[PDB]
Amino acid sequence: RALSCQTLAAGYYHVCPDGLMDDGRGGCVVEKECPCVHNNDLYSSGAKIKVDCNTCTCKRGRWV
Amino acid sequence: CRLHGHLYTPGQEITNDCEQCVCNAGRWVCKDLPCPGTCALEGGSHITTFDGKTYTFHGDCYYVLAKGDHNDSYALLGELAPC
Repeated sequence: RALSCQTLAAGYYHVCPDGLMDDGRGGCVVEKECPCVHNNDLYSSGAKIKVDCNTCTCKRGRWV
Repeated sequence: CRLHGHLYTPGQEITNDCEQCVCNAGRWVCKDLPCPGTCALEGGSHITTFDGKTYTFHGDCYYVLAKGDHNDSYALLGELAPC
């Protein structure tokens, strides 16, 4: 069991201890402060980006 | 009506790939029919989704090819690695 903020929805079918997980940025991070990735760009939590009419927000590793 | 040649009378029906159509007064009226979808993985790396969208990846890992969404339905993976 080793999550990495990129296999969250994968399933973990087949280092950071229990709890903290890798974020792809460096040391291990909690699930709440997990960052987001978009177009090979790493954005921290609470980041704001627009898509052609709208606005988004990196909340908990996902985009709102 | 016409459909790639044959002059169809106003009322003759036909079965298309996933729909069946009837010649109305100059225009066809089509009703959808069930038909499945296909996802293909050809060659070393050639992925065709269920909606076409052909593309090439050339990955090295296990990947989630297709998994049921509810909680458990199924999970199809694959090993695309350098050969």
